[PDB]
Amino acid sequence: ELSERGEKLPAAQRRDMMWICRDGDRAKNHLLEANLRLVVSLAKRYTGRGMAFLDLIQEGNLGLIRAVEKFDYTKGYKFSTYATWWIR
DNA sequence: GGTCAGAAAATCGGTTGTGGTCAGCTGCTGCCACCGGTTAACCTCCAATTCTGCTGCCAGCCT
Repeated sequence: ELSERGEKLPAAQRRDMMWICRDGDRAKNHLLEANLRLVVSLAKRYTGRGMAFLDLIQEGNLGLIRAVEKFDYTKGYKFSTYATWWIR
């Protein structure tokens, strides 16, 4: 929203701004790769009726991505209790 | 002890007249079918035989 209409060159400030932008996505990817086992453990109980196993796991992956989008830390709860709703 | 206007038939066709009649939407109004988002104690790794060709493998003369 700033570079849409305004141009500035602080070199160190722009470098650390891009550093924040990169490492936020690094953090998000690390969180998803941490909770993949939760996704698999939830999806292992729906097998045998209708769909395959890995389709269920990838749908749980989409639900986990949405839960990471919707997560809030100010209420102060364990992440798995919030993410189980979106995965299911 | 014969010719000419009128009357009386269907006949082909235009008027017409209204009497419904059916649909063609047209709101419209309620409703109902369908799609999307959301839920905050915790609990984080699966259910037989026959034949031909190919590749992987190990000793072993040769340099």
